[PDB]
Amino acid sequence: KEEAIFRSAEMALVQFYIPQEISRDSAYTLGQLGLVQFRDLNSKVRAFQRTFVNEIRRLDNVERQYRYFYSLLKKHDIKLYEGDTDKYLDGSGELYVPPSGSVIDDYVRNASYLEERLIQMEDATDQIEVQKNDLEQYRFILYVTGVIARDKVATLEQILWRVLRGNLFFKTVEIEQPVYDVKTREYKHKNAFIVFSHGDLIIKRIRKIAESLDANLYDVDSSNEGRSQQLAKVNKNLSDLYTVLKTTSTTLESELYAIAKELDSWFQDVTREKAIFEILNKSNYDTNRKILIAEGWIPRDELATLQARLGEMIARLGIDVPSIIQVLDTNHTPPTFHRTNKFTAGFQSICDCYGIAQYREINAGLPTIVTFPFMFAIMFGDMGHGFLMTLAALSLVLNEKKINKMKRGEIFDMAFTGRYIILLMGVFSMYTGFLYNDIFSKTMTIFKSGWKWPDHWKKGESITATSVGTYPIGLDWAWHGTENALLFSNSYKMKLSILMGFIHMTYSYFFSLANHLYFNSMIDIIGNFIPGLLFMQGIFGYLSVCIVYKWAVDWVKDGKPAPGLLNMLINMFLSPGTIDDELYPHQAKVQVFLLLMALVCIPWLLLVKPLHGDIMIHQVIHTIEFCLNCVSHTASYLRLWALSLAHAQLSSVLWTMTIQIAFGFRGFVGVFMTVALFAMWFALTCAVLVLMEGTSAMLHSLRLHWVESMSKFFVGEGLPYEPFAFEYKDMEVA
Amino acid sequence: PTVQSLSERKYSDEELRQDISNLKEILENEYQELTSFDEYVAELDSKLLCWSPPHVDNGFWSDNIDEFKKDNYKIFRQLIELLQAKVRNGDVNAKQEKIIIQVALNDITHVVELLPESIDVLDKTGGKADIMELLNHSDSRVKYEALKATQAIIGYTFK
Amino acid sequence: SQKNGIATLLQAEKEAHEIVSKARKYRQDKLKQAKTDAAKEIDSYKIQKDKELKEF
Repeated sequence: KEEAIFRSAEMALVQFYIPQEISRDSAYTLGQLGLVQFRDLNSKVRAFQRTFVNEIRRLDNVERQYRYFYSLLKKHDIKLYEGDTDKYLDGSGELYVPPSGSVIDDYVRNASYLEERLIQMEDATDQIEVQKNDLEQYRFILYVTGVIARDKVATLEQILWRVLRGNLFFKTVEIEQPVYDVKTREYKHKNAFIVFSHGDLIIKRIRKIAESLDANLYDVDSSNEGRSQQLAKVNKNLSDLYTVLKTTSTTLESELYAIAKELDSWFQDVTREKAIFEILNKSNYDTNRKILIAEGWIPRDELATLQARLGEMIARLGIDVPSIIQVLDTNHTPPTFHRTNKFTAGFQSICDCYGIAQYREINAGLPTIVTFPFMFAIMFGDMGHGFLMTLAALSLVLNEKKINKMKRGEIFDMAFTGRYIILLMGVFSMYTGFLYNDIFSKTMTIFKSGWKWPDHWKKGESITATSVGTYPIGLDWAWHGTENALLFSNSYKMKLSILMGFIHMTYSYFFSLANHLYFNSMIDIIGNFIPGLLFMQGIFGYLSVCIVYKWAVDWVKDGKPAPGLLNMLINMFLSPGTIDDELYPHQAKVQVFLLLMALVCIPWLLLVKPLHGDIMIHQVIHTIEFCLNCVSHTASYLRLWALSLAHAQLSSVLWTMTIQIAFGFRGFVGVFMTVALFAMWFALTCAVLVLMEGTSAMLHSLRLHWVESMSKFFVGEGLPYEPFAFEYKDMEVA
Repeated sequence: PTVQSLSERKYSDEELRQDISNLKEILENEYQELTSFDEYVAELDSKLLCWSPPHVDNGFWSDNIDEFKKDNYKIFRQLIELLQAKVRNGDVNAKQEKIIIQVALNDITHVVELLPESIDVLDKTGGKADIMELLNHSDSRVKYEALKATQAIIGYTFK
Repeated sequence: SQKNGIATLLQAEKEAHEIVSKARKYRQDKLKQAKTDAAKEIDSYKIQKDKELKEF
């Protein structure tokens, strides 16, 4: 049936005994199955003396050869010819178990043969290119004779005339076309260096000076017939070199194109056998007996599937020797396994970056998928910015298949990882903007206002409003653009944030309840849950319920003044019964009663758990940490309010100083003014707001889940579960 | 190569390992006996050249190349004559003829690098033109050897 | 059981190793017996040759 994951599933430690002959095939099929984590067996044996070292270094050499081939591919005009298909074939290996085969030796031999042949071909091509460059200079035709860059010919002439104070003939001519310089590796201009002078020593000095200026010289025949014969011989040699160069280039290009058609497949495969041999050395192999034997961690609810797959492999192979496996129930802590769909993978990863949920308790990864986006939206509520961010997410979701086969890069790396979080994030932003009725800090008018202005408002005079109705969803749009609006919004958020944060605390602490109840934990529940729950309720839940009742009762209509919220909170701690105006009858009795209850929670939280105490030192620090931490988180819940105001008035000022100036005088120049100002406003609204403060509120709503939620029930770190599997990583680069 | 790969493979049985070692030693002795310049000369005397000598004698065994240098590149002239006869026969499309031509081209390329003087003999006998024509042959396996030989002749001797 | 199965596998591996060692010892004993039989055959050939010479 189903094997979904709240926090984990019961997983088993299984030991493997396998025959030597089918050991590699079993490792390959297990790797393409990828479900078991092998614990440490021969970690004492260091790397330089492992069992499979020689094939490890052989595979390293062939990997280097493949990297050399890919270097040639990128140097030429081809890249990943099979990347479209080979990547899919490796990805299609899931639930397919492709055969591996003993063609690894053939792969190694063919790779070495291709490597040496390509090395020889590359050496031939570079040498023949050097010859071609040399002959082009030698092809020049009109004592000493040579060619040199046309930039330095004047300097050469001047220095020659200076160092040789005597006279000499100079008949330099610029080359018709630039020639690729060997040293400069650039197609710079060139010029002839024909010169004639008497004196053997003078000629030798001139030759040395010319060679000192990176000038190449040739034995140009003075006689017309000899020069013509030399030119004809050079032309014939150049034609032969052109022919052989074309043949070599065609052969090299064909070889590289053939290699690129399957290089990705061999690279992915050889990486898979690299992992296979790494796991092989990780085993407890011993050549004195049945060679391979090892142990591993498997989920219990797929041991039957694993055994069936192994039996299918054994049927595929010719060996009839059984290789069954059995569970070994040790006392060690099992790893932590979390199945997750694409809609939850990023959520769970971000949630457990704090720590690893050790076992079959209740984790925090599941509630995150909903609490995270809604906390961010509470801190971010706006139809405009939320709509932009949701369109970004949606455009990152529909083209998922396009993005799965490409690298996002340092602009969208975290975005690619958080590809689905921001979608539900933007949906909750839709909600919060529906409630926080501002759109780019401007309020919508879809619903009729419940508050009516006076029929005759004086221009410039203060104007009051009478509550002649109520607004169905969100704040009444009459609040927009009023002095008292901000205060009303501060009070409302205060209370909204405090209620949401308290309810999040209660939800996490009930997760702690479920965690404790899953195990026996009879001492743990009585020692920690009930006293802490009673304290937390009696203070903060009482605050919440009296807030709700304060909202429920029509204080203006009832005649009774609305008591100060924080005073009704704290005069409990100062002097019970000191009530300016009770919320409900018998209020002071409730105050003293549950205040005494909260006070006696502390000895309850301190005494009952350490009973047999040796763990009293841990218990007392846990108790004080819990109480101060509860009050700290309850206070921290006010920065949802803080971010809400930051976003609201930041959008307000941005709109007021961009769009409220865009219209200007509404002239012909006003059109350009509003175009430029809306361009600036959009650039800011995106880059500043939805990136900077969008990420800020995202990360702060994430701070919620780091500390306030998980510190209540995340007991500690557990062993991560990473089964031996291939992933087709590093298609081209690593 | 199969025995080399088997020796590389980690056979579990000690008896199998000893047998593999003995077979490898026998194969190495046979290869060393195949590295005889006299054997290469005898093979070149007849047709259907084998591929085991020409990887050492026209190569690491520079003594064979030095001997082939004698009598004014007598062995090189004989090989060039054999190649010219094979080309002129018109049966290059034959698989056996293709293998013989490939072996001859490999030997000629090995000899040319060692003895640059043989380039003049090849040019006088038309070996250069024959090699250039063979560079366009459809036999890709023979084409690679022909291109290597042309690069060796043009790259070193023609320079 | 799992531990019992591991012990049985170890015992089977030890038995296989002992069988291989016994086969090697049998091969060595066969070589020694071949040497002894060669000595006996040499003695028999010497006796037969002496008998043939005496008969001649």
